[PDB]
Amino acid sequence: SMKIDVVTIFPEYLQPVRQSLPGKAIDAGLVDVAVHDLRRWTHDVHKSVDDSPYGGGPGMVMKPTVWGDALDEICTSETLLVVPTPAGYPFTQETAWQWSTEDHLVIACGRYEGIDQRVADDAATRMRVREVSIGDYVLNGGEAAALVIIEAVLRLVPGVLSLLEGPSYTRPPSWRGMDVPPVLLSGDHAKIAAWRAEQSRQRTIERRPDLL
Amino acid sequence: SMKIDVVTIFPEYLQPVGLVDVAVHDLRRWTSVDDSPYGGGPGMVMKPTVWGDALDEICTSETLLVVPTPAGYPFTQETAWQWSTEDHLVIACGRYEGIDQRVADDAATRMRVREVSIGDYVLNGGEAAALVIIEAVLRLVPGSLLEGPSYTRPPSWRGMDVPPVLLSGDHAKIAAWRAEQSRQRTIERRPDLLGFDSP
Ligand SMILES: Nc1cc(-c2ccc3ccn(Cc4ccccc4)c3c2)n[nH]1
Ligand SMILES: Nc1cc(-c2ccc3ccn(Cc4ccccc4)c3c2)n[nH]1
Repeated sequence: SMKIDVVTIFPEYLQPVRQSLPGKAIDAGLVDVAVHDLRRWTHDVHKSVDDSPYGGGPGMVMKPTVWGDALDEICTSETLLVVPTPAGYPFTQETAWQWSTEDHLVIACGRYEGIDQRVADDAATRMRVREVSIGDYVLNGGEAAALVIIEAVLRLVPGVLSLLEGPSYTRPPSWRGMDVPPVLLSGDHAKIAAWRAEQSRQRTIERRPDLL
Repeated sequence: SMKIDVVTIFPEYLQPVGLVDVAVHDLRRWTSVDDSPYGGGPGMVMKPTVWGDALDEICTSETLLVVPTPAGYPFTQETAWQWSTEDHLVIACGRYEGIDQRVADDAATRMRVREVSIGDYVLNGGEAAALVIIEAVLRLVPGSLLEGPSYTRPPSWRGMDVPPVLLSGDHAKIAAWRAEQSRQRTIERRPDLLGFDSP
């Protein structure tokens, strides 16, 4: 049973998430994903969510007063507050496993140059906060990261949704001049397992030497 | 100018997307897309036949074929820069337990192919990875260390003050403080970026 609240100035970005959820899991109360427009918590007629960076520099910074009100409303002391950021700790499968048993995730999606640091710092005085990066590339905001996190976590929640894996094959046995490796059709399952293990080792050496 | 084609059995997932055109194609237009794995194992594999026909129609020899997969080479910022000057990206999104390896092998006889991972976690398919790749690449289209903390008004909030140096207007002191913050953050969160052991 997990509640996920996502806060964003682009609520439509998260439409695929609510789409990918099977009715049975929602009906069984296993998962609830809610998306909130950050501008609900703006103070002014111009619905401002950003402002110039102290110390100067390019880009804009999201306002702490707006974010503070939104998180005040949405979070509780039991919330795990997830803040995507290119400067975050790495989000890995181990993280996804850990978060998969949480009762309440709140994902705060930044835009522009990010969120005033006091927002996370204030939140961390009364709840668990996790600033996380999903990889070593730069996005325009947290929304695509939220999609990735939500998918990786929820597929580990029952019934809701190391070396590298080697190549996989299915029918037909021959296609465009390329045969499925004969060992796979051999019925020697010890040999198949060893062949797969060796494929995995080779692929890891070639693609991800860092894992070795 | 860049053209991106995305191929998927879930075209609706790609909807979160003049110098660039992006098109989404339903793989099923070229047909059941999956079958049991040769050699055994859980799950299903996407059949090469349907993929071959789709890519035949969509790709040229100039195409960079991008295939998200947990077993891929890492997609990094360097990759994003490299791909930002390409004329034509085609992103083949798999589902189930992935795509028959022969699809990428066949394609590689005609075009450049890149199997890539966007990070060390497992998705249910290639669609979310396509969204990530598209965003990271397109923000670089013509037309290190971790980022430190940023602040904006008010200078005091809930009794939390903006670091006084940022209000001082001294560029050199500000540049120095931000460098220190970034180095401190990199050591703590990403020690690997500075050549140290991971936690
Ligand atoms: N792994 C990962 C995470 C992000 C991410 C997350 C949230 C935000 C909010 C704004 N931006 C844009 C930005 C560009 C440069 C410097 C700071 C912020 C974000 C990027 N990118 N890559
Ligand atoms: N970095 C990254 C990439 C992917 C990814 C990409 C395409 C597919 C197609 C099916 N799956 C699910 C799958 C689970 C296990 C083994 C193989 C495939 C995919 C995952 N996840 N994480």
